[PDB]
Amino acid sequence: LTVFQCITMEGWTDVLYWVNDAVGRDWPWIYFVTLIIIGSFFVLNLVLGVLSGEFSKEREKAKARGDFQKLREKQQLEEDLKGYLDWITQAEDIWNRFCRRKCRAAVKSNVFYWLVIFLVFLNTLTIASEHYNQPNWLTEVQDTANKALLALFTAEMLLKMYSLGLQAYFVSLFNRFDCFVVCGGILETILVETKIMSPLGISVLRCVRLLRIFKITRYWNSLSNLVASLLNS
Amino acid sequence: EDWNSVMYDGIMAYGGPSFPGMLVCIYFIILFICGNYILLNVFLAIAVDNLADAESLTSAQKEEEEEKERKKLFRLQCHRIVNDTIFTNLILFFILLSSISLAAEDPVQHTSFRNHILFYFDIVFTTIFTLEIILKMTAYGAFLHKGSFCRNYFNILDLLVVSVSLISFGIQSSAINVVKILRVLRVLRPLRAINRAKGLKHVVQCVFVAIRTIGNIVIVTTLLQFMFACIGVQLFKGKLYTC
Amino acid sequence: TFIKSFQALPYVALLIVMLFFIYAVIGMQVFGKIALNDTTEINRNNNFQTFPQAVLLLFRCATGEAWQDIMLACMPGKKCAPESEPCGSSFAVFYFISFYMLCAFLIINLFVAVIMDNFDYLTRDWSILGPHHLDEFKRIWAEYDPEAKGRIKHLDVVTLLRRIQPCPHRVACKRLVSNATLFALVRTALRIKTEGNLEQANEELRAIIKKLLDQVVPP
Amino acid sequence: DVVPSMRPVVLVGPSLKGYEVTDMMQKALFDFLKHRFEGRISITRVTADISLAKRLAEVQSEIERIFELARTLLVVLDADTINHPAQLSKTSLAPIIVYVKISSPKVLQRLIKSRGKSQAKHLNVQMVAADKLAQCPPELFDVILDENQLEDACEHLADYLEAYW
Amino acid sequence: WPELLYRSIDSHTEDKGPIYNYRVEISIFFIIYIIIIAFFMMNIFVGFVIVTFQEQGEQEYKNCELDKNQRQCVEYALKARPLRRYIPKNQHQYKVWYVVNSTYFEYLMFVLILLNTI
Ligand SMILES: COc1ccc2cc1Oc1ccc(cc1)C[C@H]1c3cc(c(OC)cc3CCN1C)Oc1c(OC)c(OC)cc3c1[C@H](C2)N(C)C=C3
Ligand SMILES: [Ca+2]
Ligand SMILES: [Ca+2]
Repeated sequence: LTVFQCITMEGWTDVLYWVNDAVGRDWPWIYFVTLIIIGSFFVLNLVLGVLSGEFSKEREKAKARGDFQKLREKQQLEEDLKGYLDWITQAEDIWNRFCRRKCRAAVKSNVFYWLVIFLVFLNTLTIASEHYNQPNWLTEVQDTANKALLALFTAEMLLKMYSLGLQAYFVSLFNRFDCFVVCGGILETILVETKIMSPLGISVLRCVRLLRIFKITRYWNSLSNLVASLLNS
Repeated sequence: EDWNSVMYDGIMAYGGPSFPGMLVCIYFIILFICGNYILLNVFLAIAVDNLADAESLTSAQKEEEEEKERKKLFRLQCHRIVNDTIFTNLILFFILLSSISLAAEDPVQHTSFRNHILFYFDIVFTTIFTLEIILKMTAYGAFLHKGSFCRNYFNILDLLVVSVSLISFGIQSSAINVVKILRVLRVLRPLRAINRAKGLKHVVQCVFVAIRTIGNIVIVTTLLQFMFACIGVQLFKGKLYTC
Repeated sequence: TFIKSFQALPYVALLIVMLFFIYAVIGMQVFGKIALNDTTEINRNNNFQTFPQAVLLLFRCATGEAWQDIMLACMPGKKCAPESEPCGSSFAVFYFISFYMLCAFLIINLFVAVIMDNFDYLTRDWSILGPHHLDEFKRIWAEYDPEAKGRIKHLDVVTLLRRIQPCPHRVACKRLVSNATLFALVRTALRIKTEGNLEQANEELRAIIKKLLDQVVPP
Repeated sequence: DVVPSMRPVVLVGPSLKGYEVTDMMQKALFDFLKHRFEGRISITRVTADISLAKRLAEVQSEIERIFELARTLLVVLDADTINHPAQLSKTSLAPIIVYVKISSPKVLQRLIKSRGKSQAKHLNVQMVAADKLAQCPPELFDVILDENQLEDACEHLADYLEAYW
Repeated sequence: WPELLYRSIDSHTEDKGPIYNYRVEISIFFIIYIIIIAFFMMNIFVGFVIVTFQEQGEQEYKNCELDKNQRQCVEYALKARPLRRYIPKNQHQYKVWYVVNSTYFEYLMFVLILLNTI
C-alpha cells in the first residue's frame, strides 16, 4: 500500500520525510526517487505508448471504413454552397438597390475584417479589465463600453444578414455561431434593463460575450479542421 | 489529488488497520486503477482518432485543392586555426567543470569558507574562456567580414556569458546591490556547451521546430484558459474571503 | 525495445537534465537564504540550500506534489536565514510556473520521442512474420546445428517447428527445394509474388538495396 | 469550314435554362465579360432555336442576324435552345460553348430549395439536365467552370478568351 | 484543487465570509474546467505531438518500396551466425548438462524463487 501510493505520486513526499526522520537523510531518497522514475514515469510512458500505438491499428482500420472520405465529402460539399451562393447574390443585383453592392464589397474587404477584429479586441479589454473593487467610474465605462460594442457587433451582423443571402449566411458554421452569441447579448440588455436577471443568467450571458473572442483565429485552418472533424464525431 | 486523505478516512471508518477492516483499500485501488484507465482510453481515443482525421484534411484538402487551383496554370596572415580539434573536447571539460563550480557554491553562508575558494575557480575559468574570445578574433567575424560573427548567434552567447562574468568584477569593487542579480544571470554557462556539441544542437533545434508546429494548439488553450479565467472572475469576484 | 530506445535517444534525456541544473541553480541563489522552519514547505526537509536538496525540490515540484504550496513559501516578505548577517523574492511565481510548463513539455518530448523511435513494434498486427519468428528459427536451427557447421546438410524434415505462422499441400517441399535457408523462407514466407520469375526480379533488388557476400543470396 | 469572322459565345448552364436557378448563375458572369472586354466583346439575346441550321420560319432569319453581328468584327449569343453539345453539333459555325458544372449533384437540391419551394419539386426536371451534361468528353467539353467562387472562376474565362484576342 | 473547490462552494457574496455548502452547483465550473483543459486539451497536445513527429519520422516514406517489414528482413540477411552451445564431450558432464538444461529444471527453479520471495 505504501509503495503503491508513491507510484500514484500523491503522498509520495510525505512518506519520504517520515523515513528521512527515522534512518537519516543520506540513502533513503534513492529508494523513492528511483521508485518514481522507474515505477511511475516508465509505466506512464509504456501505457501511453501502447494506447497510442494501438489506436493506430483502428485508425488504419477506420481508413477502409471511409470515415475520412465521408468527412471529406461534407467539407468540400458545404464549402461549395457558400461559393455558389455567392453567384446568386452577385447576380440577384444584376425601388433602387444598387447600394447593396457597396455594402457587400466592404464585407470581404480587409478594412472590414480587421475592424471587427479590433472590436473583438476592445471587447476583451471591457471584460478582461474586471477587478475586485473597481473604481466607481470604471463600472460605468464597462457599462457604456459593453452597450456600445453590442450595437456595433449586431449592426455589422445584420449587415451580413442583408448583404449576403439569409439562407447563405446560415450555411457557414462560424456564421451560425455569431448569431448565437450576438442573440445572447440582446437578452442581456433586456434582462438587465428589466431587472429580471438571475445569478445563473449572468454567468452564461457573460460566457457568450467571452465566446465572441473566438472571432479571432478565423484564417487559421489547423483549428478549423479540429472542430469540423470534432463535430462529425 | 488527495487520494490518500479519502482512503485513510475510509479505512478508519471500518475500524482500524486490521484483517476484517482495511480491505476497503480494494475499493479505492479499483477505483483509481480502473477509473484512470477509462480516462486514458476515452480522452486519448477522442484526441487521436478525431485529431488524426482533422490533420488529414489539413494535408489532403489543403494540399491538393491548392495544387489544382495553382495547376490552373585588421590582420589576415599567419593565423593559427590549428588545435581546434583537441579544444573541442577540452572546452567541453571546462564547461562541465565550470557548471559544477557554481553547483557547489554555498548560498546560505554569506561569509563562507568555501565561496572564497570557489571565487578563485571563477577567475581561472573566466581567464581561460576569455582566451577563446581573443581566438575568435583571428577567425572570420568580429562584426566584420560579412558579419560572420553575427551569422552564428550561438557563438555570440559565448561572449555574453564571458562579458557577464567580466562586468561582475568591475562592479564588485563598488560593493553595490546591482551585482546581486548579475551573479544570477551567470547560470547561463551550461547552455554554452550547446554550440559546441554537434549531437546536442540537433536535439535543441528539434525542440524549437516542434514548438513552431505546436503554436496552433497552445494558442487555442491560452484563449480557452483565459476565457475560463474571465468567467472565474465574475463568479468569485472577491467572495472567497474568510475571517 | 523500450530500454533499447532510451539508449538511442540519450541527448534528449540530457536536455531535461540541463533543465533541472539550470533551474536548480537559479532557485539555489534567489531563494537560497529563505528561513527554514517547520509548519511551512521550506523547512528542514525542503530548501534551496544544497544542490542535492534543491534538485530534489525541483523533482518534487516536477511530479506536482503540493508545488503550489512551495510557491507561496518563496514569495517575498519571508523571514531570512539565521546565517544571514525581507529575504525572499517575487520571482517565484514565474520560477515555478515556468519550470512546470517547461518540465512538463520536455517530459512530453522525451516520452513521445521514445514512442515514435520505437513506433514499429507498438503498431504491429502480429500476424505477418516478424523478427521474433526469425530468432526462434535460429534457436531451433542452433539446437539443430552447433556453431558454424551448417551449409546445406539438410536431409530430414525435423525443421517442422514452423506452425501456421510462416506438409500441407506439399508447399514446404516446393519451398524447401526453392543463412542460405534463412533468406529462402523470407522471400517466400510473405509470398511477394508467384510468377516463376521472383528470383530474377529479386536478384535485381538485393543488388540495389545493398555490399556483403552475394554468392549465397541467389539461393 | 469557314470562320464567321467570330467565335460566338453561348452558355448552357448547369441545367435547363427554363428555370430561374440556372438564369442567375450567368447574368453576373456575363456582366464581368463586358466590363473587362470593352468593345472586344458583344452580347446578343435571342429566343428562337438554332439547332435546325442548314450550313421554323423565325429560325430562318436567326442565323443571318447572328452572322450580321459576326460580320461587324467576341460575340455572346444567349438562347434557351441549347442543352447539350449535340444541339450545336448540327451546325459548323466554330462556336465556343461554355459549361457550368456542379461536380456533386447533391449541391443542386440545396441551391434549388433556397430560392423557392414552388420549383423545389422540379429538381427532377432540373437535376436530370445536369446528368445529360456529364457525358461529353473534352472535345465537346471545352471550357471548364469548376471553381465555386466567381472572381477566381471568371478569370478562368478571360485566359481562354486570349486564344485569338 | 479540493481546497479551492470547497472554498469556492462556500462563497456567499462579494466581501463576505463563507457559508457551509452555500452553492454546490458551482462544482460544475471546476469539473467542466478540469475535463476541458486538464484532460481533453492536454490529450490533444499529446496527440498532436505524436502525429507531428510521425510526419517527421515518415519524411523518408518512400512509397515506391514495399512495407518496412522487408527493410528489417533484408537487413537481417547477415544473420544466422554460430551460437554458443558447447555440447559436453565428457559423459559425466553430459549427465548434469541435460538435467540443468531440461525444461523441468527451469520450471523447478522458478518454484524455488517464488518460494524465496514468499
Ligand atoms: C512534469 O511532468 C509530469 C509531471 C506529472 C505528471 C506527468 C508529467 O509528464 C507528463 C507525461 C505524460 C503526459 C503528460 C505529462 C501525457 C499523458 C497524461 C498524463 C497525465 C495527465 O494528467 C494531467 C494527462 C496526460 C494526458 C494523456 N497522456 C496520457 O499525468 C497525470 C495523470 O494521468 C495519468 C493523472 O491521472 C489522471 C494524474 C496526474 C498526472 C500528472 C503526472 N501530474 C501532474 C499529476 C497527477
Ligand atoms: Ca496533491
Ligand atoms: Ca499531483
